[PDB]
Amino acid sequence: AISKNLPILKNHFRKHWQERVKVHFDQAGKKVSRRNARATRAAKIAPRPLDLLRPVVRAPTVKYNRKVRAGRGFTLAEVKAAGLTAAYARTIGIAVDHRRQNRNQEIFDANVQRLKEYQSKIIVFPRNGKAPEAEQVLSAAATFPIAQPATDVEARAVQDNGESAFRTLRLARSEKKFRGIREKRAREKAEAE
Amino acid sequence: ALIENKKAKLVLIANDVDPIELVVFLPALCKKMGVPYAIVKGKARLGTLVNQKTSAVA
Amino acid sequence: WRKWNVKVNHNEKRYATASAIAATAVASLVLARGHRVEKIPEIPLVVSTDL
Amino acid sequence: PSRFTKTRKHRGHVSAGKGRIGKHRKHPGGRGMAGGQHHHRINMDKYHPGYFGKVGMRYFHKQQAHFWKPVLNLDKLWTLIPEDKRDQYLKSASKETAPVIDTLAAGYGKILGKGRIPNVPVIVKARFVSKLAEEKIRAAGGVVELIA
Amino acid sequence: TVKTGIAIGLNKGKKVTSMTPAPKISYKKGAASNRTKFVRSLVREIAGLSPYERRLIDLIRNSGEKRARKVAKKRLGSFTRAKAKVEEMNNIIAASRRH
Amino acid sequence: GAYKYLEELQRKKQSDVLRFLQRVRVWEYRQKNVIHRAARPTRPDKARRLGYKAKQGFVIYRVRVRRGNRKRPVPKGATYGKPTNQGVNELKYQRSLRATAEERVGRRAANLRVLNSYWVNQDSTYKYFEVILVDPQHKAIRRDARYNWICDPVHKHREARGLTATGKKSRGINKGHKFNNTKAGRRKTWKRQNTLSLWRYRK
RNA sequence: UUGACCUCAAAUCAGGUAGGAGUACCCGCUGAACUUAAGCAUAUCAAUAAGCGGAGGAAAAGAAACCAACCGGGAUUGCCUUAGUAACGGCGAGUGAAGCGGCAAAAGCUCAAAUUUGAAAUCUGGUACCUUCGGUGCCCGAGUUGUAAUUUGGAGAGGG
RNA sequence: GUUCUUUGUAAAGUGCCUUCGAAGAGUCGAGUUGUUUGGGAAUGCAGCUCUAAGUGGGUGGUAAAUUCCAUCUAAAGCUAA
RNA sequence: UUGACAUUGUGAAGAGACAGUUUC
Ligand SMILES: CN[C@@H]1[C@@H](O)[C@@H](O[C@@H]2[C@@H](O)[C@H](O[C@H]3O[C@H](CN)CC[C@H]3N)[C@@H](N)C[C@H]2N)OC[C@]1(C)O
Ligand SMILES: CN[C@@H]1[C@@H](O)[C@@H](O[C@@H]2[C@@H](O)[C@H](O[C@H]3O[C@H](CN)CC[C@H]3N)[C@@H](N)C[C@H]2N)OC[C@]1(C)O
Ligand SMILES: [Mg+2]
Ligand SMILES: [Mg+2]
Ligand SMILES: [Mg+2]
Ligand SMILES: [Mg+2]
Ligand SMILES: [Mg+2]
Ligand SMILES: [Mg+2]
Ligand SMILES: [Mg+2]
Ligand SMILES: [Mg+2]
Ligand SMILES: [Mg+2]
Ligand SMILES: [Mg+2]
Ligand SMILES: [Mg+2]
Ligand SMILES: [Mg+2]
Ligand SMILES: [Mg+2]
Ligand SMILES: [Mg+2]
Ligand SMILES: [Mg+2]
Ligand SMILES: [Mg+2]
Ligand SMILES: [Mg+2]
Ligand SMILES: [Mg+2]
Ligand SMILES: [Mg+2]
Ligand SMILES: [Mg+2]
Ligand SMILES: [Mg+2]
Ligand SMILES: [Mg+2]
Ligand SMILES: [Mg+2]
Ligand SMILES: [Mg+2]
Ligand SMILES: [Mg+2]
Ligand SMILES: [Mg+2]
Ligand SMILES: [Mg+2]
Ligand SMILES: [Mg+2]
Ligand SMILES: [Mg+2]
Ligand SMILES: [Mg+2]
Ligand SMILES: [Mg+2]
Ligand SMILES: [Mg+2]
Ligand SMILES: [Mg+2]
Ligand SMILES: [Mg+2]
Ligand SMILES: [Mg+2]
Ligand SMILES: [Mg+2]
Ligand SMILES: [Mg+2]
Ligand SMILES: [Mg+2]
Ligand SMILES: [Mg+2]
Ligand SMILES: [Mg+2]
Ligand SMILES: [Mg+2]
Ligand SMILES: [Mg+2]
Ligand SMILES: [Mg+2]
Ligand SMILES: [Mg+2]
Ligand SMILES: [Mg+2]
Ligand SMILES: [Mg+2]
Ligand SMILES: [Mg+2]
Ligand SMILES: [Mg+2]
Ligand SMILES: [Mg+2]
Ligand SMILES: [Mg+2]
Ligand SMILES: [Mg+2]
Ligand SMILES: [Mg+2]
Ligand SMILES: [Mg+2]
Ligand SMILES: [Mg+2]
Ligand SMILES: [Mg+2]
Ligand SMILES: [Mg+2]
Ligand SMILES: [Mg+2]
Ligand SMILES: [Mg+2]
Ligand SMILES: [Mg+2]
Ligand SMILES: [Mg+2]
Repeated sequence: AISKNLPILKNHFRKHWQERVKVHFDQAGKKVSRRNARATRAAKIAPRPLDLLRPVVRAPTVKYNRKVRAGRGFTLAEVKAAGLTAAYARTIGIAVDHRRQNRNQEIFDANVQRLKEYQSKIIVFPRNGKAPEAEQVLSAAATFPIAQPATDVEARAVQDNGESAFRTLRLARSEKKFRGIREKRAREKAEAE
Repeated sequence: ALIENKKAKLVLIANDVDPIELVVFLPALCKKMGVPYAIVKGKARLGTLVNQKTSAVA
Repeated sequence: WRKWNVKVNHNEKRYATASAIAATAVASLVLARGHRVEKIPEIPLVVSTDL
Repeated sequence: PSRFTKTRKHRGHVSAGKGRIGKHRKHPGGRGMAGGQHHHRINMDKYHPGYFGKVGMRYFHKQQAHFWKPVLNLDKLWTLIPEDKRDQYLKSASKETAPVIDTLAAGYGKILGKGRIPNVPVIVKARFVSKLAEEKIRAAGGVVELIA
Repeated sequence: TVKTGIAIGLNKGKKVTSMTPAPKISYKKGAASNRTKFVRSLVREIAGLSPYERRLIDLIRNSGEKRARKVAKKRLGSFTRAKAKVEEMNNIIAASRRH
Repeated sequence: GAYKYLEELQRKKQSDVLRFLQRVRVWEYRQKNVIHRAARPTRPDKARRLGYKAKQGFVIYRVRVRRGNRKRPVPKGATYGKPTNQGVNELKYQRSLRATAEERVGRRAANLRVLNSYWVNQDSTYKYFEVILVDPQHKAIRRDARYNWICDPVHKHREARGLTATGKKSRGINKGHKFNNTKAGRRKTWKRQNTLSLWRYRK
């Protein structure tokens, strides 16, 4: 059961795996079934946009922190800074997430602007009569995209203080390495002179 | 909450109440609040004067 | 769960159609294919947009 | 497709190609990795030497991408600049106007030294660098700025 | 908290202009709240000590806050619960029969 | 409010008093039928915070369960098969003693729905529970907007499916890395990772 | 002498409700051995078959005692990925997830704990009338061992 | 779409100062046993024993003492796709 | 079958240690 020169494979079918096969024959069938059921929301939903307005957000970890994408909802802090109540901003087709927090002015600023730009681009039909027939827009996020803030300019002055950028990386690492031990050498130091 | 605010004056506590815990902290609470309390025989007698079937406090 | 559909490279697909289009000129292939075109004005046949 | 298969050519041939003496039977070896240190040993040593035993530290709940640090050398590094604005900067090597190459924006975690950029000065914004990498940069008049 | 703008090291992180948002009212989920302070201490003088609680105090009174904590650490789950449960007796025993 | 007092008073169980109550009460509970109809909650402080309300159409039932382990009910302890599964006597039973209590009164008043239950008492042989049931067909409930969700058919016998609290515990329904197996539900989460997905154009 | 209260019963009392069927999919319980390891006990088959309880058109799950360690993210479920990876394993045979990311669908919430205390403001039933998925007057009864309003942590309440 | 009635001395949202802010227990947690998990000085579950607190509590995937930080609010509830 | 904890309450006499809360 072991022969020639081949990778070892771990091919995992030792249970009754033929029971748990799932084939998508409905790939096409469900694309249609969900395209109708989208365009049949676009009707039943009236001129409303079909989605909710989403915040700018900095992506987590170290891999994706470089980027930004739409978050869940708008942080009561921003809903108030854009000047409306949360409970109302729900019914304006703004999504408000009460869990998110603002540690970033630059993101908080970005998100309030994005909020006013929406209040300006929308028309709120009044409670009773009128309805100046409005021709629904199919997205919000397409109307109101997200692009990555520019971190720099094109070209700029070479400014060299000769600190090698590497030497910096080493020391910054060492400083963290012997840190608690240099505090132990400021404590074993503290009690005897 | 009337004893805790001392706005109560004469407080009554029945000797029934099979779930005794309901009424037991009262002699303590009243004493702690300097509110005269008394333990009256029957929780139904408390009810008649208060137009209930029972009360256990008046 | 027999493999039914077959994947093709997009560019390979397009290469194929591209070569197939270029043969709608090149009368002999159109003739060799069936298609009684020995009397038609020219290959390719282009027709008024009114059609 | 079955018409090119050799089991078609073996129709009529009695042993199917499997031999009269040796047959074809269920599992002469055992199943899979059976016999790894016993009868199939001569294979697993060579072929896969090292397949057995233990080697190093265990890491509980390791997540990749703590470790995400995609690499780019000075091998390219200019390929980060779009080809059009690139040629403008090659000629006109200068301080005070220097291309700013943000490597983390390009998807790179550390810049290595595979070596030979042009003598153009380049402002390289990076997370980490090789020493030799960043040396070749300054040797041509650029600088490196650390970012996060 | 003043990051350093570099990739590695001690305070490292992206420089950004911080904000420091509102406090949340589920942070304070454990706090004092005068009526609880009252109702709890009101129940203590209704109820008193339970057989493991008295035993604990005769240990501090004899064998000190050490053998106390250890036998408490056995009685409750952890060392930290034993800590402040012993301390709870320190402040019982001081006020009660010592003051 | 007197409720808060009752809450912090029941929290001292080995307090010199509640032991008197626990002792006298446990004698009485053991003197009635294993399943008997509680006239009132003996913890109106706790019951009400589990959703008991004083009104018509809430029932409290008291029910006794034997304590301890689950003996594999094999004749003469005879397992038949490999020695891991040979164990008769150290065997645990994944569902809570309160889970069995809710079920047995749920099987008692079926017309009801089972809201929740709480521990009142135990000794050695028996652990004593009080179950709060909500009558789904009684109009004070049906017309009650907070509690009428119970009258829906998908809430039939929720205690036998582990949808009460003691079920959502033993079923291990909870968020976060400790729950990966039982979170979205165990056999569900299992079947998926053991499903082989095959697309039309094969991935 | 009478009339309550609590507890417990009885009626072919008034009216409701549960059972059984089906069980592809779903929520749980219980639960193997064949088999693989070229023997075999841990292991594997498999948290599978069989047995048992409970549902719906979906079930379940769900508005974090979450994930993270970032410049942070933000209910649940699902697809593509993560990944045959971290890890578990006579570290043998074998096994084996999660976080980020793209995508589908999107949706939020409400109780307990608060004195209405210048007014139990709440509720089932009965009866009569009626504009009958219900409305109204009246009467029994529920209910202060607490039914309304109010508040649910994102808060929120009393004041000015 | 219209149209009738006007529910009101009813209900609701917003700024400021001040005072507060009740938040679930034989539970959480621990020992142990069994079982389960990829979860490894122990992933969940359950059984018996012990059984908390309130500037507390859970988590932070190597047991422990200590000092910090981060993150959420358990032990009650509903909800379409 | 043996032991420990739990079911597990109230006395008395003889001991066990910093007068009596506690243990054989
Ligand atoms: C059971 N869930 C699985 C999930 O585990 C995962 O499965 C991957 C599978 O997609 C990978 O395969 C994929 O990635 C390969 C390159 N890395 C190329 C082929 C591609 N299908 C397998 N190599 C490993 C499985 N664990 O992706 C598919 C899925 C259905 O979501
Ligand atoms: C059997 N011999 C094959 C040889 O025919 C060829 O096989 C590839 C095979 O690897 C691919 O297989 C795989 O390709 C993707 C890999 N991530 C998706 C998953 C799977 N379909 C086939 N789709 C096409 C064959 N020509 O290349 C690999 C090989 C082993 O040499
Ligand atoms: Mg292997
Ligand atoms: Mg089947
Ligand atoms: Mg959508
Ligand atoms: Mg430098
Ligand atoms: Mg280190
Ligand atoms: Mg060191
Ligand atoms: Mg083939
Ligand atoms: Mg042929
Ligand atoms: Mg041949
Ligand atoms: Mg031949
Ligand atoms: Mg022949
Ligand atoms: Mg051959
Ligand atoms: Mg032959
Ligand atoms: Mg031979
Ligand atoms: Mg052979
Ligand atoms: Mg050998
Ligand atoms: Mg590594
Ligand atoms: Mg490396
Ligand atoms: Mg950048
Ligand atoms: Mg990129
Ligand atoms: Mg902050
Ligand atoms: Mg506070
Ligand atoms: Mg009643
Ligand atoms: Mg038993
Ligand atoms: Mg068996
Ligand atoms: Mg076993
Ligand atoms: Mg939960
Ligand atoms: Mg698992
Ligand atoms: Mg599936
Ligand atoms: Mg998956
Ligand atoms: Mg598979
Ligand atoms: Mg009869
Ligand atoms: Mg009848
Ligand atoms: Mg049935
Ligand atoms: Mg088989
Ligand atoms: Mg075998
Ligand atoms: Mg064999
Ligand atoms: Mg054999
Ligand atoms: Mg079955
Ligand atoms: Mg559906
Ligand atoms: Mg549901
Ligand atoms: Mg999430
Ligand atoms: Mg998901
Ligand atoms: Mg899909
Ligand atoms: Mg795979
Ligand atoms: Mg071996
Ligand atoms: Mg497995
Ligand atoms: Mg109320
Ligand atoms: Mg909440
Ligand atoms: Mg209001
Ligand atoms: Mg408000
Ligand atoms: Mg809570
Ligand atoms: Mg130990
Ligand atoms: Mg033990
Ligand atoms: Mg089992
Ligand atoms: Mg804290
Ligand atoms: Mg904390
Ligand atoms: Mg956060
Ligand atoms: Mg919840
Ligand atoms: Mg639910």
